[PDB]
Amino acid sequence: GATKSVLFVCLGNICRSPIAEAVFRKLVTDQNISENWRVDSAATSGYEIGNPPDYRGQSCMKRHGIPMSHVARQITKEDFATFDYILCMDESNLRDLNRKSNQVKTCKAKIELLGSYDPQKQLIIEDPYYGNDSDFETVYQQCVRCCRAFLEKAH
Ligand SMILES: Cc1ccccc1-c1nc2c(N)ncn(Cc3c(Cl)cccc3Cl)c-2n1
Repeated sequence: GATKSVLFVCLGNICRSPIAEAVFRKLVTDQNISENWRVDSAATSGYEIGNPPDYRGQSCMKRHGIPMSHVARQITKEDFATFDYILCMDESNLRDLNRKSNQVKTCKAKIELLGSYDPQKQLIIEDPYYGNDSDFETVYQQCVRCCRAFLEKAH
């Protein structure tokens, strides 16, 4: 049974958080500790529910040899009760998660910016919805650095 859990969150769960989830899953799978972890991603919004990751994100993960398979889903009340960590991308995500967390029965989760783990101090993982392939590459690299640091030692 899993003993550790992380939910990556962004606005739509189509660009940033599916990438963070996929990067993190590859780390724990390659280290044969995936059975210890629950890894997932979700949206603050219901707008994209059911949709796969953005093809720019799919292309970026294919180039880097990272498996990614996801259907967008909106965060639920249950998620605040069950996850150890909710790691989000930007200041608006953090405000939205903190507001929802204050209105549910149980908040087990520590809610933090994923970028707070970056040794290169690029705090915000910026929404690449209107962005180019370079902007997706920047997001991927932020996720690589932050996910490695989080797996090494959680705040
Ligand atoms: C369109 C937009 C303007 C300012 C800041 C963010 C976005 C913005 N980023 C988005 C992203 N990464 N993925 C999907 N969408 C579609 C969407 C819309 Cl149009 C409206 C409410 C929620 C969502 Cl999810 C995004 N919209």
